[PDB]
Amino acid sequence: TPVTLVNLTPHEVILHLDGGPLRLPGADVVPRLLLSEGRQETLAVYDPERPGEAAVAREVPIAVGATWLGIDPPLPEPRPGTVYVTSRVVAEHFPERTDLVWPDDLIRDADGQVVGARRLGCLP
Amino acid sequence: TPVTLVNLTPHEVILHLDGGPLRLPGADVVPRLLLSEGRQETLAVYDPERPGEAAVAREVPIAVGATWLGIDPPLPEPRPGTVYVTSRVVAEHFPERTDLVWPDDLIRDADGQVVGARRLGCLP
Repeated sequence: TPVTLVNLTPHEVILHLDGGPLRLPGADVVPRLLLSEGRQETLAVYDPERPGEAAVAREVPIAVGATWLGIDPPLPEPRPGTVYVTSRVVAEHFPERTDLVWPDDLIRDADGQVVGARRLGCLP
Repeated sequence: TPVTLVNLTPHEVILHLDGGPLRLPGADVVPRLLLSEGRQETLAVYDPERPGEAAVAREVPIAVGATWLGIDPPLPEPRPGTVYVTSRVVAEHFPERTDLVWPDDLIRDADGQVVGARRLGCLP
């Protein structure tokens, strides 16, 4: 009746729990999110050092509507009694999957590094 | 006809552009996203060091459906000829606002620090 957590992130997940820490090793892969280059446009922007002067304004690339296509190593298929630890953004893109969670309520150290998650998160 | 960019992030934005770099100073504030604690539940999880043994499984807090309420310093009102630089997540939560952009196509240094954005992004 308990589940096996499977870490699909490249980083060790440390869960800070009442019973003491629980470590999920990172996965031996480099996940790539498969984005699509949106419509490439331009935006004229004042130089902050020359706020009034349109003459020296810059033309700034603006990518309208960068879209998601999937993930480069695909998600494993569901397996009874398995829960997959991924990112929130990956979970948000597969709302139909109730077996996806992400680390949440993070603990950072003095150098700003995550050293623990106090809980998991999931969609409604 | 050019726009003033206003940085609503706490960090300097460096735009890496064909005409040379463009720096937007960070804003003098600490933005807080106003989340709501979702429904707090529990999930029994095997100890990875004891994969078969339900006896020593852990009960892991799982927050179901953490929801957005807004932002702690509210967004400025729209102003003709002003474009606001925020995060993608903030932009995604205000789809009706066409004056919100985020830094995109980031350049990292050897220590992994963002040292430039090659473009801006915005919603459809």
